[PDB]
Amino acid sequence: EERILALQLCGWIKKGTDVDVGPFLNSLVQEGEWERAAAVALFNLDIRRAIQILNEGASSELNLNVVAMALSGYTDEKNSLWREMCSTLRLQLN
Amino acid sequence: EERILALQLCGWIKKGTDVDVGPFLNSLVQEGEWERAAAVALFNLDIRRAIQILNEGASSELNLNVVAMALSGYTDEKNSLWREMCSTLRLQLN
Repeated sequence: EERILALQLCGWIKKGTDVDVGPFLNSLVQEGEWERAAAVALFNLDIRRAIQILNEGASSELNLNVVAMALSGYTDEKNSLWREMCSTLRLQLN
Repeated sequence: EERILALQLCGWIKKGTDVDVGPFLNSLVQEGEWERAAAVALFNLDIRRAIQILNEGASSELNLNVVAMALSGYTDEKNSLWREMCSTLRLQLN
């Protein structure tokens, strides 16, 4: 319950017994914060929603498409090539 | 013997029997063709060199960083998440 209250104070979920950040993601999409919406959707364990949001953002305003396509290469292997490369060059993203 | 001659006529390899495309890659990086070098390096079955070329290219003159991250997640699983979206989103690249 304390974590839910903290989330509500952070604004990720509306007050009450909400169990999703769907309204928050929609509000972020409407506002125009594509990257923040994608990050929030990924923090809620949804790669598909993050990719969809990034594709929608790339439709408006090009790099978001390749960002979402890069995000789709998530692998659980510790020695995976994607893990190493994304860890190394993540700092170069604007 | 015919295939190696054909690559020479395409310029991919230097004059001789040297089974490598490394000298060709260096000229392309010098010539400034950075996206072509990544493709030529990849076609010789070298992701890491393709990532290195894109990373080196993105460092000078920043979308190539993400392309390197996107290329680093090559998964050969038939129903993988990467192949599901990268195949669809590849058509939206400049």
